[PDB]
Amino acid sequence: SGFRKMAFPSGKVEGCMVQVTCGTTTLNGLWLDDTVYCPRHVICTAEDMLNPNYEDLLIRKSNHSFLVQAGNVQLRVIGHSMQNCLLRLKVDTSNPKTPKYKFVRIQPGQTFSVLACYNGSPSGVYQCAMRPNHTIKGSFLNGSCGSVGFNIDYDCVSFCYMHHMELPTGVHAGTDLEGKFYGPFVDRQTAQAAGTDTTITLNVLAWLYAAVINGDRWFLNRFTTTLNDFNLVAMKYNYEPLTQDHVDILGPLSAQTGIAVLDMCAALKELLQNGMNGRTILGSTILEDEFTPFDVVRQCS
Amino acid sequence: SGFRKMAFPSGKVEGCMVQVTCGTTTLNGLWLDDTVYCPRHVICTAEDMLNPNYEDLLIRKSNHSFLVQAGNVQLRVIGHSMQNCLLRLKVDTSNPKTPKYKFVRIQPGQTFSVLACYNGSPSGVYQCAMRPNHTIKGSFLNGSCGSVGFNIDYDCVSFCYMHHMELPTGVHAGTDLEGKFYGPFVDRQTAQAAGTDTTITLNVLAWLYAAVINGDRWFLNRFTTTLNDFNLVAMKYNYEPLTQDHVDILGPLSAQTGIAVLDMCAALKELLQNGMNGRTILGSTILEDEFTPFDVVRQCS
Amino acid sequence: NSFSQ
Amino acid sequence: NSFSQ
Repeated sequence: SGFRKMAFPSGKVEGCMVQVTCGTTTLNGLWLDDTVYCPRHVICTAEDMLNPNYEDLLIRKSNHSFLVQAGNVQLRVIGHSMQNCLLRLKVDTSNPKTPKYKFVRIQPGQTFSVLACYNGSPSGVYQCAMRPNHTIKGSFLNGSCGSVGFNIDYDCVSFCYMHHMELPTGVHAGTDLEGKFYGPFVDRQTAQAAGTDTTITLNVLAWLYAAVINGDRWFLNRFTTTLNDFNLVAMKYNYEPLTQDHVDILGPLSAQTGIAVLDMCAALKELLQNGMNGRTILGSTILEDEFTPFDVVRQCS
Repeated sequence: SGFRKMAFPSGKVEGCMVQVTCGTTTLNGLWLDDTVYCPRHVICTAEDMLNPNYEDLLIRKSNHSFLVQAGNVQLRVIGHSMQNCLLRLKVDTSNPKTPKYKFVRIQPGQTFSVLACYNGSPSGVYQCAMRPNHTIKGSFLNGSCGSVGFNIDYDCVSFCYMHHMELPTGVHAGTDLEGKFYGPFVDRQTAQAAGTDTTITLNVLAWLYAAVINGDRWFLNRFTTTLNDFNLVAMKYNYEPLTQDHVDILGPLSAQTGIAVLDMCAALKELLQNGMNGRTILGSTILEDEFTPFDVVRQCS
Repeated sequence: NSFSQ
Repeated sequence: NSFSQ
């Protein structure tokens, strides 16, 4: 047993990290077949921020300008276009170590692993969730840009995140691998706030189903509640509303522990009402929204 | 900024995992040069537990008996000896992907990454600490045995853990890569308990130095205390005593934030006394002992 | 009691 | 305000 936040093994991705430099800016980049992806924001300096035009700044750039390091070695740039917030840079070589893979846009609620790099080499890997307010809680220092997010499904790597910037709140913002940002954010330096966030109610519920399956059981109660009665409370405490699709998903978890979802919700309703009078649920003293029902399945049984 | 529990990138280790089978038992194993290490407990069946003699059970085993899979492929066994709790199995090939590396015995308090495998392939990676009572809190399902613990120092992989068994408490026990178990444990199936644990006081302090450096600051206070006065309290609340070597270590962290250790301790003393009247320190609502001063350095600045 | 895994 | 990283 046991239950820890777990990140996919970073191996297959490690071999896709490269370093990119353009003037007084160095950030990481991702190298798939003969392509290298990274945040367009590389090609700016720190007066360009305020108000950069990217189409403009890019039309005065040569492949001469782009220094690509894969370890000691270096790669020539050939083509180079732009996808929303990302440069697609053609290079003289397809990556020996390019794996099977796709580009999916994850949805708020789903989770992914993050491989955090500096200067085109990785230094750390951690699991986190794609927040409902569209940002994420990462550990990211300057030079972190280019670092990617991702899942694994059998053998194929589902790519879903590339890190671009940190916000005034200390949270981070970035984009899928098509260049389209997650959330209402843009490459400029402007007045920009993380809109107030909420809690991933689907998740906390997957998380309680862990506790139970692991053997912890004190939070439950004889009651039930309608769905509509549950939400009324869930709103007050700043949680997402639970919908029927949610309730479907929890299907197999109620089927494994034999606990009706709407019962679980009664328990959660009760948990919100009362707190824990100080006590542990599966280690924590707070309610843990960063586990998918799906991750409680991979990891429990 | 931001601050998450981070695990070393698992890449270099991924390429050392193999599967081992001996009769009705399959567990993972670690393949360095022409060698493969794993828990001797592979060669038992589930009446051998009660009371196995390993020297005995092993003298009736051929390399015929040992099925080693590296993906689809398979490896012949040639030699095979035993080191305390581990079999060293010579094989027909040195691993193409064997990296620089060493075998260190970590000490209670230090932390490491864990790559969790099943059937000789990895499925997850997570960071945890080597508890003072000598076990660890992992997520481990049957077939997890063989999974390794480790750090990285520049380029060399410091190996320090191989998982052997889960305890009645749900915690896990294992051994360094010389075969010597961490803690007072043995391969048998006997009445065996995780001795009551304590909190890594050196760590919680590294952890507060995070909060501060990240910008969180509410826990501090004008006071100070002797060292001896601090411990008297720390004991009551079940924490390890803080020694001078501890206080030295925190040196550069007091030097970065400019907060005297013995001050920090006053704050902690106060934190124990009062709780938080419910509030966050760097995310948590409890005091977080699984960060080295050293990991708060890698990760913060 | 125990669990050899 | 912001931090392009």
